[PDB]
Amino acid sequence: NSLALSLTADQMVSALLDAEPPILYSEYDPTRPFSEASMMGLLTNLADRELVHMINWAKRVPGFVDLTLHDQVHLLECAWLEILMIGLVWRSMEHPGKLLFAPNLLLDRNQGKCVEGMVEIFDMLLATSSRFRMMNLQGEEFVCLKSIILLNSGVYTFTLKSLEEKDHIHRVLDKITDTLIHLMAKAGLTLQQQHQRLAQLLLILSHIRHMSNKGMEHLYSMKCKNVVPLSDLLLEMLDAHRL
Amino acid sequence: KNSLALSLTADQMVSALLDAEPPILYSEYDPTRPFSEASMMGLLTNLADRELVHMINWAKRVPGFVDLTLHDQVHLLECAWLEILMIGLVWRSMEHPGKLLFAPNLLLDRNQGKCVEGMVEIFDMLLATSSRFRMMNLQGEEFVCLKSIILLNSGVYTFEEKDHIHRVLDKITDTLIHLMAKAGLTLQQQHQRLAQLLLILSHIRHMSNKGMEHLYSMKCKNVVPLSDLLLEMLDAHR
Amino acid sequence: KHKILHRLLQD
Amino acid sequence: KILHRLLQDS
Repeated sequence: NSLALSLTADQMVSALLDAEPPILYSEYDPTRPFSEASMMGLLTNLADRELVHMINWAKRVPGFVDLTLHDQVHLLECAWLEILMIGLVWRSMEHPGKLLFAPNLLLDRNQGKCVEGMVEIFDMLLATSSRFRMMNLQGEEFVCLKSIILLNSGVYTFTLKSLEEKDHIHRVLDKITDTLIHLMAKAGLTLQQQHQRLAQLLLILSHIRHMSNKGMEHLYSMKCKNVVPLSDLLLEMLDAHRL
Repeated sequence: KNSLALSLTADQMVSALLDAEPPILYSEYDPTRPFSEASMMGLLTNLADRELVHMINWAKRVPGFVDLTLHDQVHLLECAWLEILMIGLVWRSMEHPGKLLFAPNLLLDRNQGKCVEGMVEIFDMLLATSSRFRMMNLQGEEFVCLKSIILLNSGVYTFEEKDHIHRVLDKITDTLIHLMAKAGLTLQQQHQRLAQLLLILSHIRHMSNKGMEHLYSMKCKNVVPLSDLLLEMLDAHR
Repeated sequence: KHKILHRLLQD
Repeated sequence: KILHRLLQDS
C-alpha cells in the first residue's frame, strides 16, 4: 500500500509545492573579468549545488520513495539535466530574451554566446521559456511537469518483480495527469481546452529531452577539454549517460 | 492564408492520415543469414534511404503540412525524420515480441544487433517501445496521429506560421481524444491515455538523438556507404 | 542552398 | 556512486 495513489488532486499540488527546492545563488562577480571557462565554471558550480537539492526534492515526490534504491538512481541519472533545464526555463519565464541561471546571473544570448556550442542550447532554452510565457504556465502545472520528467524519463531504459515497480510508476504518472486536468478545470477551461493544454504541455517535454541530450553531449566534450572544472557528482551523472 | 486542415472533422482527419500511410518496403534478398558489421548496416541504411523518399510524400499528404513554406517544411523533416522512421519501425514490430521488423524479409532479434557495436543499445530502446505500444494496445488510428504530431512538433521550437502548426497540433489532439472516446474510454481514461502516448514521444526523441550520434560515427568511419540524401539529413543536426 | 530535400518536396 | 548514498542518507 502506497501513499501516492491515495492522494487527492489538491493534496498532490500541496505536496509538490512544499517540496520545491530553493533558488540558489551564483558566485558571479561583476568586477571579476569573464572567460569562456569562467562563465561555465559558474554554471557547473551552480548545477552541482542544485543537484544536492534535487536529490532531496525527489525524495519528497509522491511514489519516488516507494521505488527501489537502484530504480531511484536510474531515474535521476537520466532526468537530472532535464529537471535543471526546466527549472531554469521556469525561472527565466518573466525575463524575455534572458536566462536566469541565478538571481545574480541573468544572461542574454550574446553573453551566453561566449561559449561555443552553448549558443544552440541557449536559444532552445529561450524558446522554451517563450512557449511557457505564451501559454502562461502556472506554478501548479510546472511542479507537475517536473515530477513527470522525473518518473517518465527513465522507465523505458530499466523480472516480474521489476515490472511490478514499473507498473506502479505509471499509476503515479496517471495521478499527475489527473492533477493537471483538475488544475485546468478550475481555470475555467472547457473539456476540449483541457485536453489541448495537456497535450501542449507534454509535447514541450519532448523538446526538453532534446535539449538535455544535446546538453549532455556538450557537457561530455567539456570533460575531455578538461578546462572547466566538474564536480565528482556531476562527473558521475555524465558517465551514466555515455555508459 | 487560411488552410483546409482546420476545417476537417475528426473522422476526416483519421481518413486523410490513413490514406497517406507510406508503403512497407523490402530489403535485399541475399540468404546469407550470418551478418557482418558492414552487411547489416548496409542493408539498414539502404532501406532508410528508400523509406525516406516515401516519407517526404507522406509529409506533403499530412493535413496542414502543405500550408507551410518550403523552408518550414524542410526544417520539420530535417529534425523529425529519424523519429518518424523509428516510430514506424516500432509500430511494425508490435506483433513480433523481442524482434524488430525492419522489413517483412528482415526480422531481427537483439542478438543480431551485436554485430554492430553501439547498435545493441538503440536496439533495446526500440524493443522497449514496441512492448509499451503492445501493452498499451496501440491502434493504427492512434499511431498515424502520433507520427504526424512528431512531424509538426519536433522542430517547432527551433524556428504566425508557428501558430498554424500549433493549431494543427491541437486538431490532432482533438482527433486523438475523439478516437479514444469512440473506443468507449471514460473521460479519466481519455486524458490518461493521451498523456501516456505523448510521453512515449519524449523517449522516441531520445532514441533519435542516440541514433543520430551513432549515424555520425559511421560517417566518420566511412565503412558503410551512406547516401547523399541520408548525409544531408544527418548534417542538419550539426 | 542546394538540398536534395528541396527537390523531393517540390516534386 | 555519490548519487547512491545521497539518496540513501537518513
